[PDB]
Amino acid sequence: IIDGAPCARGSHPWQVALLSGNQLHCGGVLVNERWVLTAAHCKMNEYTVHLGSDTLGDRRAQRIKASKSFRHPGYSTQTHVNDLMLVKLNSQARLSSMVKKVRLPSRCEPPGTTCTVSGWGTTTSPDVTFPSDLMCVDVKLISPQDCTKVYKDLLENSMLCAGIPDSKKNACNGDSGGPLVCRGTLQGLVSWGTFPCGQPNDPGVYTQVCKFTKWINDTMKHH
Repeated sequence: IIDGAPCARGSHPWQVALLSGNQLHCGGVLVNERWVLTAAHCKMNEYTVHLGSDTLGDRRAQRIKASKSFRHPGYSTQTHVNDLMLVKLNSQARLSSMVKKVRLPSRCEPPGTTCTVSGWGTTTSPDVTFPSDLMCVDVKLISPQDCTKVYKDLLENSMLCAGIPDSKKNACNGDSGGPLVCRGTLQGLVSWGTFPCGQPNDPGVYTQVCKFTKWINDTMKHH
């Protein structure tokens, strides 16, 4: 997260981290005891799942191994259309005051609503610096018609843009697949943005979770 703040203790119990080796690779959200909920470009092979949390990474806990994961059938790579993936956990996650399910949206939050994106990505750009503490920033939803003026072609109706005027002031490397989170309610997963991350009037994008809920719970089951 760029131009953010250390997120407030235990206010993100749905937030997870996907690790490889022991390096942070992606963020994610816990939909239930057996599933995350990340971006598709975070595939892997597998996955060590961290929750919860705030700091990577103490004790107490909990690490859980993944092994199985399913990418949305329409995911590109050239474009980042339908950039979401589900990750089946090897064992169940034990819900606590530090570990909870996200509330999936019913409704697509309109442009202009204040939101919160969070993660363990670099806090500077292009210059890498990885925080141990979960990081947090506030951000407004931006209408397709406004966002489109920046990113013409690249946008699809299932992508969502978020940012502030003026900036500067959104997600960055390693935050991919992380939550955003508007009055509720998970509206998106961080998908892509600019490099270097975050100046003034090019938004982040997001994966409108809002438009995949059908696929999401269909895709569980699986088993």
